[PDB]
Amino acid sequence: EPQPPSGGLTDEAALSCCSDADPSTKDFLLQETMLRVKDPKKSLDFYTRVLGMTLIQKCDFPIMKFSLYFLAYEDKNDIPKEKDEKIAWALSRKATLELTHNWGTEDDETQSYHNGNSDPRGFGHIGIAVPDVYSACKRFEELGVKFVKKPDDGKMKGLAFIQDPDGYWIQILNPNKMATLM
Amino acid sequence: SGGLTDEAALSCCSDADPSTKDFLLQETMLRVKDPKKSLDFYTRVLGMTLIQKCDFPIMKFSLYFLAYEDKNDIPKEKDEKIAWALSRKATLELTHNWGTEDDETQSYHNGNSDPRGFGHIGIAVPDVYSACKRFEELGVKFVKKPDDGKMKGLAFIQDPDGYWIQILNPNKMATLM
Ligand SMILES: CCCCCCSC[C@H](NC(=O)CC[C@H]([NH3+])C(=O)O)C(=O)NCC(=O)O
Ligand SMILES: CCCCCCSC[C@H](NC(=O)CC[C@H]([NH3+])C(=O)O)C(=O)NCC(=O)O
Ligand SMILES: [Zn+2]
Ligand SMILES: [Zn+2]
Repeated sequence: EPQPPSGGLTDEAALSCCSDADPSTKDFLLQETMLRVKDPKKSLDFYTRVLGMTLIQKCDFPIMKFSLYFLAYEDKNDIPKEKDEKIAWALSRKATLELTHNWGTEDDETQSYHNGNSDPRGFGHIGIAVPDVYSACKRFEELGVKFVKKPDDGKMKGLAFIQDPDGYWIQILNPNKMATLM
Repeated sequence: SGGLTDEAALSCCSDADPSTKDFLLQETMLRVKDPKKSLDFYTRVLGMTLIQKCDFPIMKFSLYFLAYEDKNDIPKEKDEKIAWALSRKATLELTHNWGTEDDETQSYHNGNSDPRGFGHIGIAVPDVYSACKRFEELGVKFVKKPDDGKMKGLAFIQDPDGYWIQILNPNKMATLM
């Protein structure tokens, strides 16, 4: 009589909610993910030195008191030298990470951002695909990176979670070994 | 402190170590209350493609991978499809914890009000005005239409859980402010 609790969708039910892309969305691309960072010096060091990303664009808004840092996995030789060409290229890349710095948070000892993995929840993490999780995590360990999940801990093996300087979670996985751990 | 100088920001950056060779930013994960609504929005409104669905019955959650990919490129065999779907750049992963659609008090937090953290994902499109005109026609919720507020030519829409989605035309930032 009473309707059953919803469980997960069947493959079919999920496909029934998917529509083919309209031709007007043809060239849309998912260009960025934005995270607010307390201290841009710490985040730039982490993203570039620990994860090997490149700072491709920096934008400052003096009246609004904030800066934007765009990071991506790009060859720094591809960064155009002319300013306007640089901006157009830096904002047209797939999978960019935008770090928003609100001026003054570095100096405020009672301030910190929320990573979304405790109430109230929403966003969970960003994820990196790497050639070898175990050597990647060995190097992370030698660098003093904080872990949320070590590769061989918990249910899923060969999968790790590390944290950036603000506490945001970062998935670490080897796409070519996931089928076997599923 | 005010903002970093350009010189200070670059000084804080290190060159890519050889041990990060081939690293790629593969996904952004968001929790969704209702997968039927989210799938409808990301495929029908945004034109994304569902490239992989994974269920975890013991843990009661599913994972929905979406990306701007040709659906003809999705490998046919299971193991090949998993490796391919987890190695695409710029994929959007949606986590559904089974049962949230039935809880009328439950809802995920979008990060744009205390406590803040994550703020938004962002789409680059060929024409912000024409994209937003279609979005309006479809009933999409807006935080900011292209000419609303200060920055012109830029918009923020919301998905079914309230997450902000930036809509931008990278070849038009001169008219931004
Ligand atoms: C290279 C330039 C890239 C495009 C520039 C767009 S910045 C978008 C703008 N970002 C901000 O204001 C960030 C600072 C803000 N204090 C915050 O923490 O969110 C915003 O959310 N606006 C949303 C709103 O108006 O509500
Ligand atoms: C095709 C496989 C792709 C990779 C599968 C990994 S899902 C990772 C796993 N995710 C979840 O548990 C999601 C459900 C969870 N109840 C939530 O809301 O976050 C987790 O955070 N684990 C983190 C931890 O151990 O803390
Ligand atoms: Zn943004
Ligand atoms: Zn994930």
